[PDB]
Amino acid sequence: GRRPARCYRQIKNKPYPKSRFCRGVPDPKIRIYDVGMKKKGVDEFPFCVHLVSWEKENVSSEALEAARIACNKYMTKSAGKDAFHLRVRVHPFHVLRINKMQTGMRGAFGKPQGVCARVAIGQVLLSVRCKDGNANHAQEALRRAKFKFPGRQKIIVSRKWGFTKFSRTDYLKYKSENRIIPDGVNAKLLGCHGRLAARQPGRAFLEAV
Amino acid sequence: PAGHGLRSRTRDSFSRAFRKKGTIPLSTYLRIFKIGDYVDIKVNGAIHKGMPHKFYHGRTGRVWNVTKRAVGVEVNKQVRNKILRKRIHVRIEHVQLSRCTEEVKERMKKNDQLKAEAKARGEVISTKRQPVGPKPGFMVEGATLETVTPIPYDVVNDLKGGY
Amino acid sequence: FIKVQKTRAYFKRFQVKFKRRREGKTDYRARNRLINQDKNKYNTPKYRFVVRFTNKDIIAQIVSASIAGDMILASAYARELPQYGLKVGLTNYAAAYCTGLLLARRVLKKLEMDEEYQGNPEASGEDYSVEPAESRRPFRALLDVGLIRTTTGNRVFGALKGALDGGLDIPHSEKRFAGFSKDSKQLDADVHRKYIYGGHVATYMKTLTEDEPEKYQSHFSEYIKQGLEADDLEEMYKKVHAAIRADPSPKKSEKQPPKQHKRYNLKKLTYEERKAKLIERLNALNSA
Amino acid sequence: KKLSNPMREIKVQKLVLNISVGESGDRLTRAAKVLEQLSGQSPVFSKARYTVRSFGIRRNEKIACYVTVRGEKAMQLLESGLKVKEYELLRRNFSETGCFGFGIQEHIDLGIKYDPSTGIYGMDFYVVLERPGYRVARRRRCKARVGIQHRVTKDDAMKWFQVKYEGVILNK
Amino acid sequence: AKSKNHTAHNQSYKAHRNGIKKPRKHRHSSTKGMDPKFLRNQRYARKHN
RNA sequence: GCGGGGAUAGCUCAGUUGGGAGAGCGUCAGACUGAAGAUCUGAAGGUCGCGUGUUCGAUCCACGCUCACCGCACCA
RNA sequence: GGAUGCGAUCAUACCAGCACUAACGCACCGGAUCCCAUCAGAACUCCGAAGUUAAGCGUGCUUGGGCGAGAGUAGUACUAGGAUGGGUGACCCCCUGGGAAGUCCUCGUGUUGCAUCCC
RNA sequence: UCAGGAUAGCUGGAGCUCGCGUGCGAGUUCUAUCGGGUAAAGCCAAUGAUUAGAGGCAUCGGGGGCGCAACGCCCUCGACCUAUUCUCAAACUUUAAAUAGGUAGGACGGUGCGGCUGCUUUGUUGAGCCGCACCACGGAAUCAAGAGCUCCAAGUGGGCC
RNA sequence: ACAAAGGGUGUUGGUCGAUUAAGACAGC
RNA sequence: AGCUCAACGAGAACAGAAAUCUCGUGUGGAACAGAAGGGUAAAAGCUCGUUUGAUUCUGAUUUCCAGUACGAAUACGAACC
Ligand SMILES: [K+]
Ligand SMILES: [K+]
Ligand SMILES: [K+]
Ligand SMILES: [K+]
Ligand SMILES: [Mg+2]
Ligand SMILES: [Mg+2]
Ligand SMILES: [Mg+2]
Ligand SMILES: [Mg+2]
Ligand SMILES: [Mg+2]
Repeated sequence: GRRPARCYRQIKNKPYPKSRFCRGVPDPKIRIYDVGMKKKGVDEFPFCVHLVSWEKENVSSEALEAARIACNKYMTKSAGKDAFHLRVRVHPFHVLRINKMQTGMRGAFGKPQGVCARVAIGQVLLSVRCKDGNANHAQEALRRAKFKFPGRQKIIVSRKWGFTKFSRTDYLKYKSENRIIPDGVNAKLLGCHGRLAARQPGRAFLEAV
Repeated sequence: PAGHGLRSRTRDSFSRAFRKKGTIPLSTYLRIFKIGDYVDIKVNGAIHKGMPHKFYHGRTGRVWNVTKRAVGVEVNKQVRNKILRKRIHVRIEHVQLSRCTEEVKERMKKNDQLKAEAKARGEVISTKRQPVGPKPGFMVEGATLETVTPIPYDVVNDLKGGY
Repeated sequence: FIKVQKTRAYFKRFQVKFKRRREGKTDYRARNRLINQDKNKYNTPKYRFVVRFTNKDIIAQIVSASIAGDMILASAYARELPQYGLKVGLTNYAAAYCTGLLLARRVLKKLEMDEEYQGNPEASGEDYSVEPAESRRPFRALLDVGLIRTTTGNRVFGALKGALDGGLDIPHSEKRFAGFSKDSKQLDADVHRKYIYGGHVATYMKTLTEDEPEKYQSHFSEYIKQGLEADDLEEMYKKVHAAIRADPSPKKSEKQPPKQHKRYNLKKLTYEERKAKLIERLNALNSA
Repeated sequence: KKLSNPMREIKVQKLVLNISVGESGDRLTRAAKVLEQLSGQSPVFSKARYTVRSFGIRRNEKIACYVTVRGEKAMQLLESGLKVKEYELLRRNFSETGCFGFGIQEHIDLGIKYDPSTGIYGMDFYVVLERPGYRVARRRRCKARVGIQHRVTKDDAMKWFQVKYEGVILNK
Repeated sequence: AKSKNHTAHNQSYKAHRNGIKKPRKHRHSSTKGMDPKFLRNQRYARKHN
């Protein structure tokens, strides 16, 4: 039914997204990109691990779904269903075609066969945020997910706080100075701009960090 | 014709600049064009009359005629093994006075002045300008030196802003 | 809630119009069509007769366009007509005619063509065009009405008639002069002369003084104060025209500019003062 | 700089009477005649903009009529309408732009004798309240926005109605 | 039997064998195509010189 | 593997200019008859294949999947 | 130091909210016989000068939005030329050169021509 | 018309007009000026696609509880608004390279006088052109087995790496 | 004129950790 | 010549998601015959008035290109509107 992934591993064509020109495209195999305690606060999961691609290639939606399922299952089995948050950081937007074998190569432009994601070198594939006590479990879950993807991947322990853009020390210092507003999983840094009356007492600052 | 329309492949070439559409400033119509002036051809996408063919867009030429609303421009065009001096007529909205010879007259005037002074003092000089040549030796005052060394590698810094 | 309309993206994509269009003072289509000159005529300038009507004044000038900006060859104002003897009704048809005649005489004197081109000293209501002379052609200017509505019997056309009688070649037709009949495609010279001499104002004055004397006083207090009656308006306008013809040269003000100009508007705050005020406000907000 | 300036007085700029009838023909002509005999001016017909099958209207079908009145006639018409309404207006009847309005079911209440052939017609009254100086937004040359402080607000319109007409505003 | 459709291969080399030649510009260029009224006035001025 | 039509009560089907869930069998009950047969009446019976989107509103319109039916394609 | 008429550039000039302005002006403003115009003297047109700086115009402020400049992003991304370079490949290092763009941070919020007028 | 032909290009022969470094030139740089929308980048900018949560809101959504109802109250999920957020585009884009493209760098120049016009101007005001006088060290580098012009004609018009 | 994902307690260099002469690991 | 579109907010009996009317915001998110891309806001869009330059004469140029023709288009000249 489906060709082996080796037929579409390498990025050879220009992006071919679903649009008004490309119609009749099947839906991706992966539809959920966040699993675990996605509603947990930013301040509860400081530890972050990334499964990062090291190859320029195409990753299929089926492979993404399988990797997500495996990682989520192992994380739930090991650390529990409320001890982690897993985010798939790649969306398959490239449509892969197929020339179903009228005769020969005449009119060979293929019809949409599937969807996949174009991944660059060093691109994050999977992210897991949890407490310091589940770091090894997260690393092993990512290592298990590794076998579901083609090419080469690497597990990298992020220096950032959870899924935020601040390092752990910087985030701690900003919170100590009261410059951090929790926004779901994200964190908002307070500057020295905007309407002064819009700042609550103690949240107004003369100069930025 | 023959598979390509007059304005084929002009989506970007003939479009107007971002946030620069609408009415045309009066400076465009307050310009003076004379025979022999060098002009740059820049198509205004809002003026559909007297529009030059897309080839002449972005090219400089010389004025050979002046009509009520347009000017004649002579533009070089390469066709196989020769250059053709093609003469076209273009509305002034699509043309702009060129700066390709702004300094020529100034340089000639200065060269004439220098030659006159040299003749007055009884000397022979060359007014030709020269390309930038090697500089002579000089002394640099010793100051504090900062040592640069190769940076130890850290995989965590391979991503912009860190992983 | 209701989505915000004036969004950041809206402002980012916004393109401002020309400043004069934003202020609603210049119609740039008309301006370009008026000023654009044939290129094979090179630096030949096109002069335009600009006439504008304020709430209490009439401004008339001859202007030529340039990259740096418009240049005024000559200008005449209705506020200067009291020197010639017109003290009331400075924003009426007769005042517009007087201003046009004054500007025509002034520009002809500037060009030293007043002797060659004199026009007709008498006003008259018939359509008139100065006859070209052997020595030189008459001075030419193109009317610039502006944003006003070009209706029959407009003060701008009264000023155009004034300029034409002064002796300027202004391309025009007779379909908009006061007295032109819509039903009959003819110009009533009698009615046009009446409007030129302000006889419509005289008729209104007579009707008001016969119907409602108190309204007559309220409406024409200035006329009564200056002691001008309905019957004297024609003679007063004739005298004003005679004075304008006799001496059209502009008068140079004898006032001396002040040595120092006092400032009545607030000056932009300096960076240090702004920073100090901001520090005060921030400290006040934090201390709470 | 004070609110006591005579230039800040609120006056009724205009009163618009509207009669929107789905069908066009004899009924529309009768409604236009009612508007004309009520206002003293020839009314203006309004055509449909789109086609709606449920309403039974068609594009460019003249499905309404209306008239704009200014001055003493408008003031008298507004007084008659408020008399019909018992000088009772809802708080929601006032808009945020210093304008208000209401509606009446029977025009005979305005002083017109019933005619069975004509029938019975309801109408929509709308009053626009403005201060002097609004011409800056209507004039052709130098069109500008009226100062927001000088613009008539909902509170200003409600206060004007209460003071002039001694009316009562109900929340409900 | 299908064949090649098009290519610019070798065309620049062919052109450069003898080109790219620039026609010699003479001091006086042809007046054809210029404003006829201006040309008429110039002819009359030349005749009356 | 492609191109078409179909998926609706226990069963067989209609339906849509989008605003009603409906017919004929099957079951139950009532009416009628001296009793039956036939007949008539009433009741029950619907994730309108699944998941999305457009709409104020979707069985209806569009997209992707699932289940069955029909038709596929010469010279050697 | 400004205003007005006509402009050049066409946001450092725009948008929003607040505060202020001597004089001349610009305005708001009073009427509809006339020219003119509409359902509507609202607009347009004509005739005026009772009243007002309330509005418009102008100026100033906002840890405002936008806009413009700089720093940084970053010698990063990308890229012209070289290799009997590494690598199974995907891709990539090195050599001779060129070299961006968001986020974040700082600053600024018009400059001007002609003519008339007030100071 | 598709295994062909003509046509232009590529080539030979014949020459002719000049020239000897003072060079009407150049598949090259330099200097000064123009045009571009590919690579990249962007969505926290328009169009389109797309993940997640956070804080608020409704006489106008699906529910639970307290209730005969209530424009009565408290919560859940949905819509909506605000500030954020993951990931995208050959037929999207503010911004925007590298390479490459065009023009110019004097003897066919400049300056000062006078003249011609039926064109142009209110105006011997301009626009071109024509005469006289003077100046003009050749006006960036490198190279220049030289530059220009014409006639007749072959073969080729299956390519391939 | 080919070789991959996964592996090796074969061996050879490096990186980050843990115990140790108040005595590191295995057997008594 | 006059006017400004789509859309949204707040209001008005029937009238509601959708009829007509009032105010405010509104960079074009409308419309411009058709495919798509450009272009246009006191307009190139909508309404109205007057009209037939959709007229006559030949030449020049651009696109295609052999620098042939046809089609289409552009700038002048000579007339009448
Ligand atoms: K793998
Ligand atoms: K970018
Ligand atoms: K976007
Ligand atoms: K051949
Ligand atoms: Mg004020
Ligand atoms: Mg700001
Ligand atoms: Mg042959
Ligand atoms: Mg290229
Ligand atoms: Mg128009």
